Amino acid sequence: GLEAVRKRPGMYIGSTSGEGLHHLVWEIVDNSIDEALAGFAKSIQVIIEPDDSITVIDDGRGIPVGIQAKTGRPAVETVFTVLHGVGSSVVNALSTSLDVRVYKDGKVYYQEYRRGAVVDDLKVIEETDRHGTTVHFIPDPEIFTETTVYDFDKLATRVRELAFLNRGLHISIEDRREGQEDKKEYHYEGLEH
Ligand SMILES: CCc1[nH]c2nc(Oc3cncnc3)nc(N3C[C@@H]4[C@@H](N)[C@@H]4C3)c2c1Cl
Repeated sequence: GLEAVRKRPGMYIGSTSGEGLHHLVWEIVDNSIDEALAGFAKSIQVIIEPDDSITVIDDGRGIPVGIQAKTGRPAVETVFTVLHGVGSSVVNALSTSLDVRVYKDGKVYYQEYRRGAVVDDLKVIEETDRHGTTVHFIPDPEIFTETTVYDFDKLATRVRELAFLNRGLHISIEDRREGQEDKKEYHYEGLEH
């Protein structure tokens, strides 16, 4: 299973250098983009947290949380724990920690993983009026031995390209790191222009 990803990350993310570090972001963001393509997500936020961890927030439908017949597990758990827009489990495997919050049907469903391994069963932690998925992950320095430090400009450049290629999408990139806080928001207009 996912243990293979931790032992041979080069086969799954191409490189364990800074390039691989940044690749993790796109492996999550691509799923939010897919949900925008499906017609449900309108806005995506990418956040570099103060500790070089990453948060991706969308306002789509939220990852399905119902038990699947084949696995006996919630769909969202399988997304992050089973090797397969199929890279979520790879990001999980290569992170010290990943937490997912699914905002759906007035409830917040929460699960966390540590180096790919489930901490506890999916749980409702809050009520909510919004919908969407929030994924937060801390890249594992055991994997990313060269660097775990994010390049804001590199991320922003691709975020801008993604906004353009997905005309109509609102997508932002934010840096919350000490002494360099910044935010750039992108939105290319559709027929309303
Ligand atoms: C914040 C990141 C995000 N947003 C996401 N938003 C959705 O939205 C839906 C909701 N309902 C059905 N399909 C996708 N799905 C997701 N997944 C379902 C399955 C894709 N192949 C994996 C990840 C995700 C993911 Cl991962």
